[PDB]
Order: sequence, then C-alpha cells, then structure tokens
Amino acid sequence: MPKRAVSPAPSENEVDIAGSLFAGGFQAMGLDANLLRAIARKGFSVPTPIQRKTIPLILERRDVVGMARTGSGKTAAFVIPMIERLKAHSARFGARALVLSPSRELALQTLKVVKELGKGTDLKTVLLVGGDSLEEQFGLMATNPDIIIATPGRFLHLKVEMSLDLSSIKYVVFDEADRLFEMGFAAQLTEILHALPPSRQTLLFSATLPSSLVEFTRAGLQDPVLVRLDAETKVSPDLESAFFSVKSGEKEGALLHILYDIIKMPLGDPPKPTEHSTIIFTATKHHVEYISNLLRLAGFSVSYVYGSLDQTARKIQVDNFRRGRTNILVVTDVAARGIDIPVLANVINYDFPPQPKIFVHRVGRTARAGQRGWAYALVRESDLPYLLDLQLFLGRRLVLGREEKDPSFARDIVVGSLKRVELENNVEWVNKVLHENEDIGALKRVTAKAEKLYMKTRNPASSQSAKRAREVIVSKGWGQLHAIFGEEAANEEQVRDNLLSKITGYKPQETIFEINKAAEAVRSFRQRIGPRKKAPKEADKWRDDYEVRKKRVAEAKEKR
Amino acid sequence: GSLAFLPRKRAARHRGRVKSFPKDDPKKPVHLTAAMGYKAGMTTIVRDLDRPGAKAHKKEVVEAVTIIDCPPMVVVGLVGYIETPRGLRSLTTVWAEHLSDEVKRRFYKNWYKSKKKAFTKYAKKYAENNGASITRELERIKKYCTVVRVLAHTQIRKTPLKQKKAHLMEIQINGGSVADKVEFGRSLFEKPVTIDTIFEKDEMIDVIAVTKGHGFVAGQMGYHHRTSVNHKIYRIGKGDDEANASTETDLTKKKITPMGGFVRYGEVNNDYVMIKGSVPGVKKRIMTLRKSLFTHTSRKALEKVELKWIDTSSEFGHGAFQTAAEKKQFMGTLKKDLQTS
Amino acid sequence: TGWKDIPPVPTAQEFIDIVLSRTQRRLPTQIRPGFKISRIRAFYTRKVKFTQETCSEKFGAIISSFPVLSDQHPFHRDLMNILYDADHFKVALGQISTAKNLIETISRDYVRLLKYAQSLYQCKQLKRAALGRMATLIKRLKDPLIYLDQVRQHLARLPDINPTTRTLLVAGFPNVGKSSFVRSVTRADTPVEPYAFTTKSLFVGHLDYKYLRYQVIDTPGILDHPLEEMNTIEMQSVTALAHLRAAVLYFMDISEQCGFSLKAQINLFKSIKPLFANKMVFIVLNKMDIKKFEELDPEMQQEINDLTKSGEVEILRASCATQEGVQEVKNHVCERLLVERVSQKLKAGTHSNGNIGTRLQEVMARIHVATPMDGTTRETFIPEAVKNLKKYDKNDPNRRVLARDIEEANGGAGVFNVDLRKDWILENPEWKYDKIPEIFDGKNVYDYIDPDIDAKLQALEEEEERLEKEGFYDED
Amino acid sequence: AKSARASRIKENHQRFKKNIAGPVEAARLERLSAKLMAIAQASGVKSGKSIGRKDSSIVFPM
Amino acid sequence: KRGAPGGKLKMTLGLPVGAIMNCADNSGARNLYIIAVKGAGARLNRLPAGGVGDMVMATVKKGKPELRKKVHPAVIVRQAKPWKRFDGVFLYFEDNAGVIVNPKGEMKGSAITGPVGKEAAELWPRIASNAGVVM
Amino acid sequence: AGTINKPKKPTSKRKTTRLRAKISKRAAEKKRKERKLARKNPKDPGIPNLFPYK
RNA sequence: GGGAUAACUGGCUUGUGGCGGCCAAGCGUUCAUAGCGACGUCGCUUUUUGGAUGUCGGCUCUUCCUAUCAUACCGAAGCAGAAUUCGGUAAGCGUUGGAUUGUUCACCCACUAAUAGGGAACGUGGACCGUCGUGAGACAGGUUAGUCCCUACUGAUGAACUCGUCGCAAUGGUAAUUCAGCUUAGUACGAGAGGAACCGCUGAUUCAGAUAAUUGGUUUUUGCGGUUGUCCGACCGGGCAGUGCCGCGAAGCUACCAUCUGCUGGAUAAUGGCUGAACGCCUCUAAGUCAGAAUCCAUGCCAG
RNA sequence: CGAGAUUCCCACUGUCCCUAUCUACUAUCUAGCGAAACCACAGCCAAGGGAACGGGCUUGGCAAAAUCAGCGGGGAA
Ligand SMILES: Nc1nc2c(ncn2[C@@H]2O[C@H](COP(=O)(O)OP(=O)(O)OP(=O)(O)O)[C@@H](O)[C@H]2O)c(=O)[nH]1
Repeated sequence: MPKRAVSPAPSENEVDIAGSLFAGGFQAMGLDANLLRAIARKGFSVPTPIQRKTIPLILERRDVVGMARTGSGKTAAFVIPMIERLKAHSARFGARALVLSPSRELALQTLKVVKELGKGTDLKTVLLVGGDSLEEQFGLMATNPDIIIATPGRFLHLKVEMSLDLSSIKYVVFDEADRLFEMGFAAQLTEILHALPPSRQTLLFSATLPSSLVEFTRAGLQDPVLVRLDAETKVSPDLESAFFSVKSGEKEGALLHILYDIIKMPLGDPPKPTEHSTIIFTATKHHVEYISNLLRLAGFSVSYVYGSLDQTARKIQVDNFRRGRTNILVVTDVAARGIDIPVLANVINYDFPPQPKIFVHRVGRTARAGQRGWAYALVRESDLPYLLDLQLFLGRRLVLGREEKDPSFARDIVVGSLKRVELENNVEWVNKVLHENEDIGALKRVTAKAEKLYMKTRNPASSQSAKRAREVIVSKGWGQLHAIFGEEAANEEQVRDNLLSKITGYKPQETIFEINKAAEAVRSFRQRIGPRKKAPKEADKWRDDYEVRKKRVAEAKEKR
Repeated sequence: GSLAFLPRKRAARHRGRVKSFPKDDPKKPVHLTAAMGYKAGMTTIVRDLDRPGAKAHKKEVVEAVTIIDCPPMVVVGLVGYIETPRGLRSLTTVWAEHLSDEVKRRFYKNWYKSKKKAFTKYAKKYAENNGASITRELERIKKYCTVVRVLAHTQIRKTPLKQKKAHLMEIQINGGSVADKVEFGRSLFEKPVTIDTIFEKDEMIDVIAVTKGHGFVAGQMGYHHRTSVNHKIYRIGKGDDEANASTETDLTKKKITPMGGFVRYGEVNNDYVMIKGSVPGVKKRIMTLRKSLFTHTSRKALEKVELKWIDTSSEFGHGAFQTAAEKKQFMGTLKKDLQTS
Repeated sequence: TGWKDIPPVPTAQEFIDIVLSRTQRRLPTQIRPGFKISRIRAFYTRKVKFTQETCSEKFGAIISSFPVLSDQHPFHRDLMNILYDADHFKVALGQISTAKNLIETISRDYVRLLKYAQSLYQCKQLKRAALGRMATLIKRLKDPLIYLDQVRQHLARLPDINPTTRTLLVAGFPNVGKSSFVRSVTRADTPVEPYAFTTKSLFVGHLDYKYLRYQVIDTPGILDHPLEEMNTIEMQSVTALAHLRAAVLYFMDISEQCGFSLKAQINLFKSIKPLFANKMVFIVLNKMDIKKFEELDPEMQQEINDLTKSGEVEILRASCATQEGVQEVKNHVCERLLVERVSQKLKAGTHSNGNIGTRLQEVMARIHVATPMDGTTRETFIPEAVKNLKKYDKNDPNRRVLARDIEEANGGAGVFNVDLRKDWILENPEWKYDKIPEIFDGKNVYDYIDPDIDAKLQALEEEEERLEKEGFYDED
Repeated sequence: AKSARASRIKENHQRFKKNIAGPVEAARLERLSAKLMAIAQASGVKSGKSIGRKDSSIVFPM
Repeated sequence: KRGAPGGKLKMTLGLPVGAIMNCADNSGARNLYIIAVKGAGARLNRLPAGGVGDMVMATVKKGKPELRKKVHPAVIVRQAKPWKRFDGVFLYFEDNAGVIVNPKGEMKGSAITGPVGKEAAELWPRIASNAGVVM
Repeated sequence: AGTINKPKKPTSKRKTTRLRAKISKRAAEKKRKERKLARKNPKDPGIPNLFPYK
C-alpha cells in the first residue's frame, strides 16, 4: 500500500536566480560590548561572507533575502543584528522578534544559537513547536517573551487560540523558506504575513529560490536586497569534467566501472573527508536505496541520505560521512541541500539534472578553496538535450568522442563512451545479482516505476536542444570512446570499429517478410518511405506483596 | 435474508412435516424411511480422523454431537395412497386393535374429562369377525395402492418427560412390491421397532425439527419448521448396556448421560442416536430422522467412524469429573459424608 | 528474458471497430431532447472523452511496449536492424505517436466546441465530426499497424540468447556441417537438409560441462563478398560473429563438397580474422572420415599451418556423421573457454590496489577446505546390505512394489488410506490390529505403564497385609 | 469455479453415486431389511377377499 | 502466486488492519504496523483481520534507524487473541508478534525471538527451520 | 439468442391517437412538400417477346 | 413603453466528419446531362526516425435493463506451454480503496476472480410604486407576492362450514458464490527460461438456515467472599450511597469472539456434428436428429 | 530480603467513535370523564383515455367478513 502512497517524497529542487530582479571583523562592525563578548565566547573570530554581507544591511534596517547553503552561518547572520537591535528586555507587553522555521530540530538549533549568542542579556526567548503543551505555551506567552522561534502551523494555532496581537513585532525572520514552501506552509505563512504589521524588517534565509518563493517575497517584502554566497554559480576552474553516454541496461554497470577503474576506489571499510570522497547524486529516493544496496553488495563504504529520511538516521549517516567512516554518499537533491556537505574530491551524477543551474550547484559542491575536483556524468540519449542546455548555460565547447586529441576536461564539455569490455563484465555481474537476490529485483522494479514517473514529471527541454540532440545522435562522436581511455586504445578501436561502423550503418534491401496482404503493405510502405531527393492497584490479600502494595497505595493516597 | 425462507412464518404444527420421502424402486428389499426421537442434548467426543488428504488425518479431533433419546416406536396403522392426476391421495387406512392409551390421548384434546370412547367401535369391528372388512381394506390397499405408509408412535411413558401424549407419524415403506410391503406392515402391526432396526451405524441422514422461537425481545423471529440435511449418525446407544458412553478406548462403564443428568432434560435410559454437529430444535422437542433422498456424493459419508470417549462432565457447570466414582475418589472424604457414615 | 509478452496490435479497421465498440457499449447511450442542455453537452463530451481515452491508452500501450532500439546490446540492436530496417521501423512508430497526439488535440478542440454547444443537433454533428476525425486518422494509419504486427510476431518468435553468458558460436561457409555439429552437441532441432542456405536464422542450443551451462549458437553462413554488399542473412551472421563475446569455431572441410575451394575458405577466414582477433577461434576440419587431414596437398597443409601460426587460433578434427570427435572437441574448446573465464574472474578482484573485493573474499571462503589438525578420520557405519542392494531404476520391469503403485492400485492421493499396522513390528504378530487402552477410571493407562509392576503390586499387597494385621481400618 | 449445477459436476456425481456409494448403501440396506424381517416375524364376499363398497363435483346434477 | 497461504484451517483471527504488534526476528525493527492483510475477502465496512500463519503488510514505526518506516511483507507468528486448535484446545499468546518475510518466504532476519505458533511453522517450513521454540 | 426462454420487453401494437395524429399531419406536410417541389421543377416497353403472335 | 410566444420533448436517442473533384445504376425538361445522384478513391485537417471540470453532495437499501468487469461456454489469432487479445451465447452470481483535489473523471499507484455501465416524475431515508442622479447609479424607502387521509402488503388472530387426527398439493417464492492447496507433475510442451489441463481428494471467502458440547462476554440469581464512609449516646439491626463499590460466578442470552449444514433431472442459446434435398457437385436444415453455457423449467427447500 | 538481573508504556491535535460522571427530559393498565382539525361522495393494480387531464369511462389482471402490530403506494424567464 505505501508505495508512492502520496507522491515521491523528493519532488524536485527548483531554483530561480531571476529573483535577482529584486534590485572585516565584528569590532569593525561595531557591535555592543556584551554581544562582542558573547560572540568571542561562542568562538566566531572571523565572520563568514554571508553574515559579513548581511549584518550591515540588517543594522541599516533593510529587508534581506539571503541565498546561502546550510552551514554557512545563516542563523548567526540573522540573530546577531537582531540581538544588537534589541539590546534589552522591554517592560511593555508584546513580542518584538519572530522567527519561523520548518521543523522542530531546526527550531531547537536556532534556539541554542540564540541562547549562546545572547548569554548575559535579559531577553526572553520562547520556542513554539508541535507536540508541546498548549497550556505551557500559554504560560510562556503570559511570561511575555521578546523573541519567538516557532513553526508556522503551531504559531498560527497559538495565535488563533489566544487572539494574540502581533502589532508589537518589528523583526521577522523566515528560516528555510524554500523548505517551508516544499512542505506546503504557504497558506499560514501568508496569513501570518497579513497579520504582521507593515512596519517590520523582514529577513528570508534560503538555499534555493523557487518561483513561488520569489512571488511571495515580491508580495510581502519592502525593497528586498538579495545577498548571495559569492560565486556560488561560477564553476571553479579547478573542476575536471567527464561525461559518459550510457544505455539504461548497462548504466549500473557503467557506474560500477567508474567506481572501480576511473576512480580506483578501494573496497571495504576505510582504515574530515577522505582522499576519494565519492558522492553520487540521483533523481529519486528509490534510486538512492537501489544504488546504496547495490554498492554495499559490491563492497563500498556507502552512506545514503535521501529526502524523507528519519532525522536521527540522517544525522548518523552525515556524521559517518563527515568523519570518514564511509567514502560514498548517495543523495538526490533535497537531502543534498538539507545536509552539511564538506569538501569533496569526486562527484558523480547518476541521473542527469534537468536544470543546468542544478548541475552548476551540484558541481560547485566540490572543487573549493583552490582544491582540484573531479565530476563524472552519466548521460543517456533522453538526457542529452539537458546536457545541451547545460553546454549553452556554461558556454563551453562540446567535444564528442575523440574529435580533439587533448581536449581540456575543465574548459571543454567532453562526452564519450565507456570501455566495452569492463562495461560488459559489470553488466553481467549486475544481471547476475538481479537474477539471484530477489530484494534487489524488487528494488529494480520499484525504481524503474519511479524513473518512469520522473520521466513524466520532469521539466521538458527546448525544441532546439531536441534538434541538435538529433544531429548529435546522427554524429559519430556519440558512440566513440571517451578521451580518458588512451591513445593506444584509440588506435585499436580505430583499427577495428570502422568495419563495425559499416555493419551498424547497414541499410537492408528488403525485410525478411519480402524474402500476402501484409507483404504488399510492407512493399507499398517501402515505396512511401523512399528517400526524398498513576496510583497502584488495590492490594489483594492473596497477593504475595499484599502489605507492601497496601503501603504503596497508602503512600499514593497521602501524596494525592 | 434469503428469499426462499421469507416471509418469516410460524410452524403450523409443533411436530414437523416430512413432506418428501426418497424415491421408490421395487428392486431394493423392504425398509421404513423415517424414525422419531427427542433432542436430549449434546456432548463432546474426540475422534481418530480417517479422512485421507486432510490436514488433521490420523489425529485427535474434538467435535460436538447431539444426543437424541429414541425409545422404540410402535406400529399402529397402515395407509394406502393412490396416484391421481391431482397428486397422491389417501385411498384407505387400517388401524390396529388394542391402541395405546397415549395414542388415544393424541386422538383426544381434553383427556381428563372425556370418557374413553375413541376407536371402541373399531376394536369391536375387529373383534366381532368383521375380518371380512379387515381383509377387504387390506386387499384394496394391495390392489389399488402404489405407496404405503406405516403409522408409528413414540412413547412418552418411556421418555423422561412430564408429557404424557404420544407422538404419531407416517413412515413410508420402500423397496418392494405393493403386496410385499403391505404384508410387511401387516406383520409390523403391534410390535415395537428399534432405531437399530430403522437406522444404522455411521450414516448420513436428514433431520426435521422446529427451530426455537426467540420471543420477548419485523415480526416472527424464531419457531420455524426446518429440515437440516446431511447430518451423520456416529453412534447408537442401547440404554440397557450401561456401557453406552463407554468406548473401546476407555473401559469406563458409564451411560451417555453426564454427571447430574442432562440440564433441563433429565437422564436417558433408552436407545439413543449420537449425531455430529449442531442440529435444529431444542430440548424435549420431537426430532424427525429420515433417510436422504439421494445417494451420497462424498467420503464424509461411507467414512467409518472410530470413537475415543464422550464428554460426561456435568454440563450444568465447568466440571471435569466424568464419573461419580472418580469424583468421590479424588475429592476424598468430606465432613458431611463422614458424619452421615 | 525475451520479447514475447508484447500485446497484439490490430489493423486499421479492427482498431476502429473495437474502439467504437467500447465507446458504444461501455457508456450510457440514451439522451432526450426534453433533457437539459447542460446534461446533453455533458453526455456528448463524455462520449468524446471516452473515445480519446481508449485511443490514447491503446496507442500508449503499443508504443511503450515495443522495444527501444538504441538501449539494447549491440548484438540486439544490429540484429533487429538487419531483420527490420531501424530507420523505417522508427518512422512508423513515429507516425503512430504523432497520430495519437493529434487525437488528443482534436479531443480538446471538440471539448471546447461541445462546452459551447447550444443544441442537440449541435452536439449530434460535433460528436459525429470528431469521431469521423479519429476514424480517418486510423484509416491513414492502416499500413503502420500491419508492419508493426509483423515485427511483433517475429520479435515474439525470436531466439533469446544471453550475450554475457558462456557462448560458443559455430560459423563458416554453408553446407560445411554446422547444423550437424550443433545437433550432435546439443538438443536443438536445426534443419540438416543439404542445400545451400538451409538455415535462414540463428539457431540456439544449450549444454552442460562439469555442471556448467554453455550456450551454442549456429549461424547460417558467409560467402566471399567483402562485407560491403551482403544478403541480410549473411549480415545477421556477421553481426553475431562480431558482437557476441564468445568462443568462435569456424567449420571448414577438406573436401570441396560444400562447394567452395580450400583457398576460398582461407580467404574468407583471413577476411573475418580481425573480427576474431580479440577472441579465441578454433578451425574445425569436418568430414575427415571422407577426406582426412593427411592426403591433401603439401602446400595446402603449409597454408593451413601458416594460418595456425597465430596465437589465438587452434586446429581440431571432427566427423559429424559418425561423431568421431565431437565430444573431444567440445570438451577441449569449452575447457579453454572456462580457463579464460576463470582468469578474467580472478583479475576482476585482483585489480591493482592491495585490497581484495568482498565477492572474492567470499569465493575464497567457499573454496577453502577444512581439515582437522589431528589428521584423524572417524570410523564409519556402512552396512553390507545397502552395500549390495540393486540400484533403483524406473524402466526396470521386475520392480519393487512401491507405495506409489499401491496407492495407484487402491485409488489416489485422497482415496488410499495408509496403514501403519503393517509396518508395526511386534513379538506376537496378531498383536497388530488391536486397540490399545489409553484412559481407564479417569487415570492414564500409559502414565501407569511400568515393567515389574507385578513385583511392585506384590510389595504393595505385603504392605497392605501388614496394615491389616495392624488393624489399620478399625473403628474405636 | 464451476457451479453446483454444472453438467460436468453432475456427471461426476452420478458416476460416484453408481460406482462408490452404491454397494455400500446396498449392503447397509440389506442388513437393515434383514433386521426388519427379524423383528417382523418376531365365500369370497363373506370372507372379504373380494373388494366391495365401504360401509359429486365431477358430474352435473341430474 | 499471490501471497496467500494455502491449506489453513479456520481460526479466530485477532489482528485487524492497522495494529501495532511487536517484532520477532533480529532484523532490528521494534514493532510492525499491520496495514493490509493478504488474502482477505472483499466485504464493505469489514476490517480485514489476520491470524497466525498469514502474511500481512507491515510498516516499522519504531525500530533501528536503518529499518525505520519501511514497508515489507511479514507473517503473523504470535497472537494474544484466543483461538482453538483441532485437538479442541483453546490457546492464546502473551503478545502479538510477526517476523519480516519476503514474498517468496526468505526471512530478512536470522533468529526468531520467543515462541512460534504451530500454524505458522507448519504453513511456512523455514519458520520452523529458524524458529528455536515452537509450541 | 435466448429469446425463446427469456422474452424481452414487448413492442406495443396499440397505436396512440397522438401518434396517429402526428403521423397524419406530417404525411400531409410531406404531400404538400412533394407538390411544392414538383411545381418548382428546375419510351414504350413494346410487345413482349413471349407473346405467341408477336 | 407597446407588440408576440404562456414553456420543452415525446416511435426522440446510439459507431463510424465536413468541403471539392473523379466514378456512378437509375431517374430526369426530351434522352445519364436542366440536372439529382449512394459505396469507394483522391486533396485539406494529417506526419521521414517513438488536463478539463461549480455548488453540491455522502451513505445505505429495494427493484430492473444489459450496451458483460469476473465466473461458465465455445469461434478466431505464431495461440509451443503459461500468460493473453478479439468475437459472440449469456444478468444466476458478485462488483473494495488511496493520492489528488472547491469537487469529479483522466492519469497514478494497493488489494481483489473482478473492481462494468445505467433507469426507477433524475427511486426510500425576487418586481414594481417610487424618491434622489442621467455621459454613469443609489436608497434601511415602501408595497409586498410566498399549506394528514385512503389503501395495497406482511405477520399474528379470527365468525359459519359437528370436533379432532393423519395427509394431498394448485399456487407463490426459491440459493448458493468464488478462491486456494495435494495428485496429475516439474509431466505434456519447451533451445533455455519456465511450465499446464481432465479424474480424484482436502480446505478457505462471501451468503443462507441453524445450535450452545466446549471458549470469551453480559449479572434484579442481588448467588458467595471482601470492603468504603455516615448516623441512630453504645450493642443491635437498620436507613443509608433513585440496586454503593470490588473479586469469582451458574442458568439464560450470545459472538464473524464459538460449532454444524447447504442437495439433481430434463430442455435449451452461441457453437460442433449425423443423415440428406433445394441445386445430378456441395451443404448442420428444408423433413428427421445428436451433443452442448453458471442459461431456463421443475425436484430437493419454505408457505399452504 | 537481595545496589538483586531482564521486558512493556507515557507526546500533541482547531480530528472521529465508545465507555465513565453531571444537568435536564422521559412510564403502563383498568375504571370514570371526555374534545378538536377535517368531511361533495369513495379509495386494488396494468395499458388506453390528442390537449404531460383521471377517482369517472374502455380492455384486462382479478376480486371473500371482521381485528391488532409492522410496512409502502397514492393524494416561464
Ligand atoms: N559425410 C559427412 N557429411 C556431413 C558431415 N557434416 C555435414 N555433412 C553434410 O552436410 C549436409 C547438411 O548440411 P548441414 O549439416 O546443415 O551443414 P551446414 O554447415 O549447417 O549448412 P546448411 O545445410 O545450409 O545448414 C548433409 O547432407 C551431410 O551430407 C559429416 O561430418 N560427414
């Protein structure tokens, strides 16, 4: 029953940098002495670029939209100026600062950051999350906090129950707004926006900017300034790229070949990332589970983190990866933007991204701080138009097969085919596993259905991309070996495949039926296609511990 | 509910009408088709299953079985029916002399205030050499009739009930020529017929009764004439044996009646029929046993039954003592019994 | 696994007849002028939508069910290309998509027209016109349906090989004896009729070789054409020889009875040599019984040995008529193939690094043989009876009785009742078929079974006699 | 599943009736009739051999 | 073949759809959530109920993070609802327990904790094989 | 077909006066329309061969 | 503001488009050319590479139709087997959900033999009188328009036919459904993979009629045991808590919370035949006739 | 009595149902007394009955006193 009961939990990660149509120390920023001491105790010595760019604007009281990945310090970025503006508890009744976060874990993280950075101040901070006692929340509101950290649904429920007045709120923060919209909090978010007074400073911190989020910001923010994490879209020059044209029936074997030979990954548990750091990005959570199980069967140290995974499980997996207990990390898109990913050395995309900008994000996930990175793509015939959209977006010359003897794998988009021998052996072993163990077969069937649904639900390409995709398929470079396999290989396969190219380029004279009405129809069809030029229970006397249980009952009665 | 059994009607007669008898062919030997008893109650048996292909084959199986107290029935009449373009119709009936007091109570309604005159002139006609008329009636039955039924009555004076009015019923004689079956009935006059005679061991039959009326909390719900088909007699007990409930497996000399007697029925001293499964009707009620109209089509029939024992613990409570002997032995001596002794 | 589970596709008139039959039969059909105009338009638009839905589901099933040419193994893609022109197949399966898409476009068009319809006759003629458009579309689609039905039939009646598994191909000129060899080596029926192109399609059999499956393929044959011009049968032959990663056997005969000169086979084999350079190839001199390897001319011997000179070729003798050496040749070639496969399997996992793969660790764990350090062997209990009884053979007439035969004589599965009493072994035989008392006087006879109970009863009786002397029952 | 009144099931039931239950019920009724018999033996006009009269909506009143 | 046991006698089914039963094998799950009973009939307003020896769709609500919130087939091994046995014996269990099983019959775990019903053991051979206590 | 064992809905031959009147009016209209078309506007077979004295 | 229609359909509805040309038997102004004119074909839609939906509903129940989803039966198909597709005879049988949504279907996925379509009078539970504006409107202004009877049916009784017992059966209703396992059999078949069916046997689902031997549940049996607080100054026994509460509990009633039972002959429809005319061949049909569906009709069953 | 050892549960909800408790509403028979609304005359069904007009009428199905309790059929814009 619960197979795609509602929908694929990771739907898509849509981004719209067209939202850009909106428009060195803490002592140098001149914060209060107590706030500076709290920051020093916390250990923030050099501000990261996100807060270095946002905090002056927030102190200048301008609405802010911040494009920043998780872990860059967004919470600190929007709490430090908030505390600097507050500076004290207000004797007048009414909350002054409000923060809306998707989940209780993120709310708790924000609460801990607020407490640690406001150690010493008399500010009263409250947490309003689902599962807590409504009476306890009423008591906290009676104690009148100055800072509120809450989820939209619980905050709306409390506001409706208590007829709370939000006119005293001057500081509003939307943490993880793209996650809010993906979870569907938009209606009560708009209700809270309507309830809040117009004279407020709005900050919205997000990793992605979907179109719905852009519309919401345009409708609810007063002249928002868009701050972005520096060159998040600029592809690092130290990133090396190789793209492999692979068939669906050989595609898992191709992935195994890349893991075995192209990376030369060791097998088994490894004896702060590692030297290899192999991450794989896929489309669906079913693909994540299938690839993870297949790779653990193959002998890799694989941690898998997918969208709708349990919180504790995802923390354990991310901890294992970041401490180097596992070398491969399998993620689609959602868990990727969710979790903190350290510096990586190898990035492989199993399912090609629909959006070149998603590809840019996935390849900027590696090759950072001047370190060299490697990126391998698995591209199918159906995925080629998206590769062409990507090459238009990146402005890089296309090298098909071996048109150039020494193509620049960093500046030129190089696409080729993988080695036939090892490809076929990995395909054989994959087929053997699929035939042998039934669990993997069931996973194959469910991930195939999920891939079919993803094909229907994927955003389409452009007409011209489809066009020169046809001409690329016609071109010889589609079936030729990749430039990474060696000039001696080029020699042997060039000696051979030319007659094989003639075999593949056979135009049969007549079909075997021509060798009846069906035959006549085939012949006429041929002429037509001719090419165009709780108290304890009462003590029982028979019960062994009769007197003891009577004493317990009497003690409970005295306790009342 | 089922449309074949609605609207819910009361049973016009407390006895229960047989309606249909098995089809007759002359080739079989002569036999009666029906018998009557009284539902005494049910007990529990365990059986060594002899059903090949079954999961519980050759294993102990626990089943619930109805006891029907079946005193010998007395033949008191013959009837001759003739076939007509309007159905069967009673051509003529012959009675027997020395009719019992209880069958006379059946013929009467207020017996206590009526001077016993019924069938007196008929007995006189027998006695005063109107055997001419007797043989005339018998010859008419032999010559013109195709179906003969024996009038037989069951005897409350042996059953352990406060009732005193007998129970009458017509029972067809099949398997033979008309003259043969008329002679057989004429021999049958004034002789008790046992259930060992009518029915036999380990066989499948049909049972007619009136299912209980659930009265006093859209209309009549209960008290319906029902003939439940395909119920298997497993055992026939003898009364006089006193080893009736006794089975070859346990040589425990006891009768079919558990400790304290049957609840709301009493204790049976007669021939009894022990049949598998729940059976329509209640205690003290007349139960009509008859043969199946068709030859059987399952191994459940012609499956031979071997018994182990019969539950004789008191059904008035959750007792576990089969016999008074083992009970008085296990409980030991009590102060009241000691003071009496 | 194959391609037989491909649903049949109908002709144009068929598909029209069934589609219109569904839209006639599966929906309500009666409407009245007195009914509301809204209900009238709803009725007619429901008709149009159902016709759209059935046409779309059928065409979607057809396309998504036919094979996707350029995702299969190169053998499969080129084999289906030579059997069936890939470009033409693709333009067909194209026309059918464009036609379905135009069907949905017409569907929305007439949905808006019916939504803005104003009269019963309006809805009448609108529905008639729409259904006419779909009818005409299928009428033009008449020929692709026939072509796709034919390709479906063959792709169903297509042999299914496994390119990855251990395979042995048999190739050469026609009439050499390839079919005879394959019938000799495996249980596959191949026409052995003696004319030039007897087999027009690839034939497949299977064999076992020390508990291991091998698949043997018989190919039709190749003539002296330089692969630029070919018959389609020779093209599927060469495609198999080129894309099936397998052991290759080239059958040639010293006698020119096949109709080709020894020089002709030599030229053909050197022409196809680069296609076999990577592989292991085995030239088999067939019909040695009629023409042995010695008597042919010395320069013929010299040229065949010069062919032998290369290191990935081998020479074998065989005579398929009398089966002189078929067992030996198959054993030897499959043995070398097995050794090569073992080498490849070892390398996959022995790849340079220093850490062995988990599968390789498991295979060492399996192959490892345990033996006690003490080196002692336990004494065994094998009886002389089972030593000298006879082996169980089903065809043997003077047979044992068998419980199965007893069952079949006395009924069947649900009829025969087994009797354990015959199997009972007892001192006194008539002990069997006797009931065993179990419970007596409410105490368990089995629980109170005990030998020497006579002596124990004597002891109890002595004790009771002592008690009686003591007067242990008197009243005071 | 075939109906209880299917022709094939009826034919199989008739075969079972004639081949299996037949002899068993025959022997049963034989011993039953034997015990029945055990228990049972356990002027023309003036004598009554000639059948005479005892002691109309079919014909119109006359 | 659809996942319905063949050759099972009648019993008092005591596990309805949506039931939190405890886990038996060492797979790591702490409880299984009965959500759909395989082989149940199609009756309106009637909640499908399962007994010992029936494969039932289960979801791990509480368990190890690796196996949490996972749906796989599972067969009932222990039921606390009293049921009778053809020897006329009414019996019931302390808890409600089932072992995770693939649709062919291979159990994901390796050892079965606690006792095992005779019905489950007889209907499924490997449950008898890997069951250490069956009564 | 099983019409022999299970007859269907009968088709009544008892004509209604309303239907009869409608048929009469429409047929009269048909006659008038034929006359209108005729007014709007826009070979002997010979003696039979089988005649004995042709 | 005047005038006009009081209003709609009722042998109406369905599965196969329109425009133009070619062809076209016949008919026609006098003749296939004043011209009308079906089926087909050609050209356009239409081709060289695979979301629409406004108020509604939601549930249950009875009955009926078939334009049949499944069960049964056959005809055809490269239908090896298995799994299927199309066609028709068939209404006895049964015909479940989740997502999504204003809400439905489409599509999507989960069971399941299967989740087929409908009918039942679409079955039962505002507009002027105006006032203030005329390049457009407003009016807390008004006048105001605006529904408990009979009887069929069933059950239980019932007057007279003298009372009672045992019977007959005209008539009316009618009931069984599906799945699974063993054997056949790893057989027939098959290159492999896989993989049947008949006969026989054993279970299970639903429905129907029963029953309390055994197992849970229910305690105005107020049965047995325990126990709370109160007052009558105290014992006493009481009112006491519209039957005080807590344990066990018989009988009875029950339970998809337990057990039992559910049945056979004929005639048919699609179809397959026999004999054999029309028509010197031929033919299942014309005469005669055989087999054949869960179909129909009766027995079995209920009422009388 | 053993620090005795081991196993199960505890959350919230602007969600549904049941059971527990509170308030309020609820009661039958025979005697005696004893109205009112309403009433052109009465109510089986099927088809027909031009004018969506049927209880009259035509053709049929049929049709047996009288009570109590359930039940469903009719009464222009
Ligand atoms: N004497 C002899 N004749 C053989 C032998 N092998 C094949 N043949 C001949 O081959 C003829 C049949 O041809 P195939 O056996 O099918 O040879 P092929 O290479 O498969 O070629 P095709 O006939 O086209 O299939 C037979 O008539 C034999 O005479 C052999 O070993 N000895």
